[PDB]
Amino acid sequence: MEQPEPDMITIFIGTWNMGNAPPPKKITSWFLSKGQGKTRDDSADYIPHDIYVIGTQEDPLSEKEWLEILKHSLQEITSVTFKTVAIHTLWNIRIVVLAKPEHENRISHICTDNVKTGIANTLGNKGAVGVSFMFNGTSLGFVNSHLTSGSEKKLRRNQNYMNILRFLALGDKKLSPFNITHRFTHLFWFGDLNYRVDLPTWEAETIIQKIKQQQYADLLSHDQLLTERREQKVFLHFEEEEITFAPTYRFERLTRDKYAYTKQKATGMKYNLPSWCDRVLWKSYPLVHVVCQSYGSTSDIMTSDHSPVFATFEAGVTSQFVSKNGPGTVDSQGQIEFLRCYATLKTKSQTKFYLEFHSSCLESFVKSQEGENEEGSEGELVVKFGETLPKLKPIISDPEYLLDQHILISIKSSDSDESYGEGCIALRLEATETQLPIYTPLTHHGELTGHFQGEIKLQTSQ
Ligand SMILES: *Sc1ccc(N)c(F)c1
Repeated sequence: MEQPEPDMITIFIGTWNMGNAPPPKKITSWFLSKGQGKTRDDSADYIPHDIYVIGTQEDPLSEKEWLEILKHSLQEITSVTFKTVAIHTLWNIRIVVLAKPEHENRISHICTDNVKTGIANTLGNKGAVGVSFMFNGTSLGFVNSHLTSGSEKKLRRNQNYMNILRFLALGDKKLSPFNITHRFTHLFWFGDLNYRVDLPTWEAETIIQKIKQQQYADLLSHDQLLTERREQKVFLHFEEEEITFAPTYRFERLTRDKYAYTKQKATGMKYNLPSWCDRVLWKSYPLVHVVCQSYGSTSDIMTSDHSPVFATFEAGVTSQFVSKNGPGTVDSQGQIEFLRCYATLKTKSQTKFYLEFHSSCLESFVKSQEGENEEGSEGELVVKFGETLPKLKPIISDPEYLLDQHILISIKSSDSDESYGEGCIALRLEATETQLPIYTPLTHHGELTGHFQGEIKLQTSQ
């Protein structure tokens, strides 16, 4: 009488800077996506999410104490006893992943890690924790980061982002060229990112007036995370739902009636103008279903100087496919061919380059021959592969499997075997046995380094 495997799940993401205070008795509004912003319909209140991922910062509780509160809250909402998938804490930065008990045998390859940011006097409270796992055929990654504070420190925050994405060790270690921004079908990155509304401090009361009027446009046009993303300084290739809730920081505790912005000894004589510190972003592989269903803040949880933030997603997932052939052999019907491909790179290097193709649909990664370097009119390096690239032999040829897969590409120096660029191509093509255009930007350490384009031709068993 077996349950069919799901094609979609829903995922709850929560981020809350607890302000080193215990929570109040009831926090159910957080997990129900109730309060301000894009909120969840009351008719869904009893419907559990498949996975709940809870990020806290300045968390004063033990793991045991917080788990008890989280599992009690979900049991009260859903009448389901959730299973702990993972919990990881760095200082007062914590991530908890809970899942429905029906998913226990669908979840495997659980990994946890942390990154400590800063050096000397800036090393010791900021950084990130993360969790990854497989859910049937789908890889999922989660990062909770507490970045550097202070309106004046946006460039430090961006540097913290770069260190966390470089050094966090999650997902499949065989993906050696790839950082966390390429290792997962779906990556969620959330936390107290600490980006501020960059307006003069003498405009504090004007900001507060705008918030009372629910007029956020002239505030969001100064939000440092939106502006730094627009200028491609941080979070390149990530998505964020539109913000329609009031700034989540800095509140007087025990009410939400008051923003506490003025400089005090306790703030290091810094102003804390109302800001959207607390954020949820995501990055999914191309042409994978991911829809944000809610993004908002609670109104009734007042123990911290921050309000909790919620986001929920519908995320596509795939099954653990088994054929008569693969896993454990190739499906000789299937092939992936690349035509007229070239990489464009921002490097001043003149080493030869080769490609690596990595995918779960291959027995192991495939190394190309070196490309042919030409110079581009506007200075650039163009690496031509023509029709020279290997024919890739997937383990399964069934189009129901193969059109859902993705090929990661790294372009590496022949001289150093270091990756100069990483990207991803979807096999969710408009046609099979047809030459079709393909494209990915290339990044290294999460920054743009070039592009890969050409044509693909996919053979399936149909
Ligand atoms: S689970 C896991 C273990 C080790 C590394 N490097 C990972 F990325 C993940």
